[PDB]
Amino acid sequence: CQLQIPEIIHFCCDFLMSWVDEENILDVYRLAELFDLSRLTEQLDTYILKNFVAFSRTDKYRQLPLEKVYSLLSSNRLEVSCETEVYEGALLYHYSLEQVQSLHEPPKLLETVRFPLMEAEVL
Amino acid sequence: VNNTYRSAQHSQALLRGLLALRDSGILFDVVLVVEGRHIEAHRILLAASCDYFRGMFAGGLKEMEQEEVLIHGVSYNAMCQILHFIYTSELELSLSNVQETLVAACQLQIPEIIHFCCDFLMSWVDEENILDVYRLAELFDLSRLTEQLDTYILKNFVAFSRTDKYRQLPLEKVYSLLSSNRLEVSCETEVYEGALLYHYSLEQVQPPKLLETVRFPLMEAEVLQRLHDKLDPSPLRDTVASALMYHRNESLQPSLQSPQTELRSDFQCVVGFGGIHSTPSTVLSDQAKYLNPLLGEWKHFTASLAPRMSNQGIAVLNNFVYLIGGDNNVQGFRAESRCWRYDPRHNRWFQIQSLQQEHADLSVCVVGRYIYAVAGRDYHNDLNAVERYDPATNSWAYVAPLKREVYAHAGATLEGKMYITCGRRGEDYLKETHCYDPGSNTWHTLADGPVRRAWHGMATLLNKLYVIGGSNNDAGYRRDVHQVACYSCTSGQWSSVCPLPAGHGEPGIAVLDNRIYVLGGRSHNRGSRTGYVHIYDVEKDCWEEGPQLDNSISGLAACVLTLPRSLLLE
Amino acid sequence: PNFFKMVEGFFDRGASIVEDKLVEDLRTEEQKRNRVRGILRIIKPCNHVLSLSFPIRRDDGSWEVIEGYRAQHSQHRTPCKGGIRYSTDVSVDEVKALASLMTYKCAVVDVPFGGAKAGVKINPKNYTDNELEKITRRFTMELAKKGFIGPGIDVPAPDMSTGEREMSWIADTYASTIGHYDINAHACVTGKPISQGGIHGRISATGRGVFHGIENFINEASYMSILGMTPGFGDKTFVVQGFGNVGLHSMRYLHRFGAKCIAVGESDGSIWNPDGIDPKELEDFKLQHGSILGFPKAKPYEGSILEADCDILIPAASEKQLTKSNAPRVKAKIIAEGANGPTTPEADKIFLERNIMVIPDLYLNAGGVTVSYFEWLKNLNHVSYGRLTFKYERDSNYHLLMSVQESLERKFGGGTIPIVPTAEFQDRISGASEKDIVHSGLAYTMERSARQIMRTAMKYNLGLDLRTAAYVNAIEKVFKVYNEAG
Repeated sequence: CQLQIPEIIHFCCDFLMSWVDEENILDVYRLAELFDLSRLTEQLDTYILKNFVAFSRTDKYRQLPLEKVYSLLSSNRLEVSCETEVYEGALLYHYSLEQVQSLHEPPKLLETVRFPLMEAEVL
Repeated sequence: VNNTYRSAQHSQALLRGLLALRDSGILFDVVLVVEGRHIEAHRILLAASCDYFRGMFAGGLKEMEQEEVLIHGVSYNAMCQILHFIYTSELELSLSNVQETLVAACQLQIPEIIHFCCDFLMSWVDEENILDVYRLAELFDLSRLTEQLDTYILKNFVAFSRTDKYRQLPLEKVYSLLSSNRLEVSCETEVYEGALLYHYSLEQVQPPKLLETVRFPLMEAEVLQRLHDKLDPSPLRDTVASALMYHRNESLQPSLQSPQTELRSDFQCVVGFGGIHSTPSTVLSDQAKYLNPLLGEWKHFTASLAPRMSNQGIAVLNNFVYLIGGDNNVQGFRAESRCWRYDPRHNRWFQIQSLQQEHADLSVCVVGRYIYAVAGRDYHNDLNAVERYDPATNSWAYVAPLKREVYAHAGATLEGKMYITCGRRGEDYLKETHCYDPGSNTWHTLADGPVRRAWHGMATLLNKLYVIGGSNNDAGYRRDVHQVACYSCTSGQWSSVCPLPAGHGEPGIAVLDNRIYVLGGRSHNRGSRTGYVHIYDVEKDCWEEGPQLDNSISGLAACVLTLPRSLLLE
Repeated sequence: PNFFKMVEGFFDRGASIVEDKLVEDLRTEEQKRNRVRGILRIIKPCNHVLSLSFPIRRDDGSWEVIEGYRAQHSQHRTPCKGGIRYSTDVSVDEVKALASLMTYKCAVVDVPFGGAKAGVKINPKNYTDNELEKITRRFTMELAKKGFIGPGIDVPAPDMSTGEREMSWIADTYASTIGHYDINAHACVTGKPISQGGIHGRISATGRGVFHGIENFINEASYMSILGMTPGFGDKTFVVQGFGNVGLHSMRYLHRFGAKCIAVGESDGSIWNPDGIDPKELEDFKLQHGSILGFPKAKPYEGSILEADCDILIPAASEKQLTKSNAPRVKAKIIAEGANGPTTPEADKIFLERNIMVIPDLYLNAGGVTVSYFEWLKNLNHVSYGRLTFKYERDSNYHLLMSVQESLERKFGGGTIPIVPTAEFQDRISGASEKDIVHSGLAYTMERSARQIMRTAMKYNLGLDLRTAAYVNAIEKVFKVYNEAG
């Protein structure tokens, strides 16, 4: 980045993202925050949007910021399959992962789920 | 596993950086004072500005690593031209910088610059600048404009007789063009007179090795026979007499091969004509279009009086094919009365005499007094009568029975050598497999096939015939046989190849620059022929789109003859 | 090929196989029995087909005409059984082919019915309840006028596009206009709900039939020694393609009696779990929201499930699921056709070549017609099954237990108490109902039909080609019935 090389830096970031292990999860978000690269942040956001389903089961969802996750879910660009999965992800973001595997407090992020878009029987 | 991506606009960035370095006035590592003129510039930028400067003063020699570099023959005009080219980033000639550049390039010892100047002069050659063009041609005489200069001199020999450009024009190229017979000409009457006038002065019309360098017998003697008859005696008249007897020897065309009858060029390919197409396309193939490698497609042309033969035999015997009858009952029997032979050496075709017995789809070798066929069979059924097919002589005579009972078998001369793998008793698979070589006309001992597999697809692997796997109902399903058996006596080792998805039963054998191509095939699962043509290279381990024939035919004969003018011109 | 030719070639094969033995096996005169083989050509064509055209008032005052069809294949047994389909794809050829299939369908399982099929060229989604009411009433009246609805003549049944709701209308519209004087007017149609005279256990009939058919063949040593099973409890894995009524019911019963369901598929994407899938959880998940996508503890398997590794395959989906291309790439050992012709004849020879057992569809899903026959009998009897015998049997069993207890106490002096039944027997006694009798009858019928099919296949020297065995058995039964009258 100091040498003003966009192509090489972007290729290296893409290779690191595509070869990022689970044990090096903390080495990706911190690196993206520190480097402030114009392409690393977009790659991290795309990876989050594509692997939120996997991160929900793991503890990575808890480590991820709640406000950023809510903002990403609010935008009509995340890839989702069913409203139940969206509700489970919202609960995991707004509550402890171990607790899920607390609906007493209605979180603000719960309103981001489109109620009319859900199944009539499920609703 | 690192890769390297290069942008297409990096030249502009490099030029801008060089200009910035030159205008900065700093980062100077080489200081040279010549003729009392002091300037400041970058050595790398100066080397990159010109073309021969980088190869001359930056060649890594002893002079390239010295404070002072000695330059001889470099005038101020060359420096001005280099500066102008560096500033304007343009390399071209004009009406005021043509003679000066050529004059200054003679002492620069730059062959590339001289060739470029000669090419520019040729591209801007007019009647008022004949002397300058001739001087530029004499100074350089580039190997790329030599043919054009020779053609221009020959086409204007009347003016070139008194012009000085004739002496500076190439002589070998003109002589080669004069002896050439494939040159594009719209006529052979005015062109012949023009060539005669160019070669020799009008006074002659009205030792020297170059005179004997012309191969008259090699060229087209049909049009030059009249000229040679009135000319002085030469030993080139024997070829004309020998070729006269070849006109009445259409049946014995393969047998009448001569040392001067070699196949012109190596334009061997697959033409989508001939054969009988039953599956998967119900369309009769009639367009005789030849694929043009320069154009990449088989453009349609006027195929007037094209040789249209159906279910004709396929053989490769010194570029001459001899076959009797034709049978394709495996893919659908189709009676035909037209028989054609591919003889590119003679550039002619004729209707061969039909033999009494329709035996084909075998190996034909040009040996002995006539082509010999291994046993024989009817169109679709075995017969108790054994005879040898002699279409050339049309003589139906009984022959001795073959060692192995083979009817409508498959065989071909792979890489110019006859070979047979396993066998099949017609359309019904048998249990005993015997390899009988049609070339030797005997049951030669070979390795017994442990697995009853036959009628497989054979391609050119390791410069030898190889059959791997197969597709039949003998295995109980449409799977691939793990055992691969190949007999390579010359190689001495088995040739590993991918299994053939489509079986090749009595198909045409074609060799195109050692690149095996398969059209059609046998598909037992579909109950018909193969609707697509696929080539499975073992080394590539992938499926690639090869040359797709117009008609998906099986066992279609390939004809090589004189192409139409429109087809040749693409 | 289409369905008509596919079902037409089977009869030709069966008749050609039968004739040689049937000429002498039934001879009892001038060796003219060969000319008697016109009986076989009588069986082929359908006896009667009828096309209708009736008006409807509509809810907006407009008028429309509706085309309907009904075919009757065989009249060798007076009551005819068939379904009624509400679709725009119906045609005379389809209904006559389905009736032809239904005749042999009934003949295989010893159900004394004929064969029929009906179709109404209509889209149910384009009409409200009132329009469907009017359609059903007018269609039933028009059929009754010409004599295609009578309880002793023709008995309809629900198809995939119709339910018990339409049959409730048919029953009372026939019982109040034409068959008012008929004591058995309510027996004209089967498949109606309980309140108007339905039968219990009608929902799970086809699944029970499929399970019993599979069980009867998975417990035969001779047939499963050809491939090697050690069958019945070896925790054999199975996959179900299509999660409709029959698939769900059969899968639940198979899991209940010791089987592991590995993969479940549908029209959309499938799932996979080597640990097994709980039928109740999957059913609840599907009932909760639409399809079974995103089921927990179910990996979203990709690729052709028909080629997935398993032991039993249940293609309960649309026609010709298995073709020539798919046939050699499957790994299943037993194919259980739960729908109408999942496999094509071109792929049947492929399975026969690699000794893959295929249980015919003509036999596997006869539970639907068996329970319909039972419901028809119940309607004729004017009483539910077992009402007059449950208490008598309970008292008899209690008396037997008391007698054995007293007799055993007599010899051994202390007092033994064998009077107490087991928990399963006590639960069976307490909750006896009609469903038990229906299930018992269905199981008995399936077992007897399986035994007959096996013995026929053994007698005509057939291998694993059970389809031809079933068709030959049906044709022989029909010929035997039809010969001894004319």
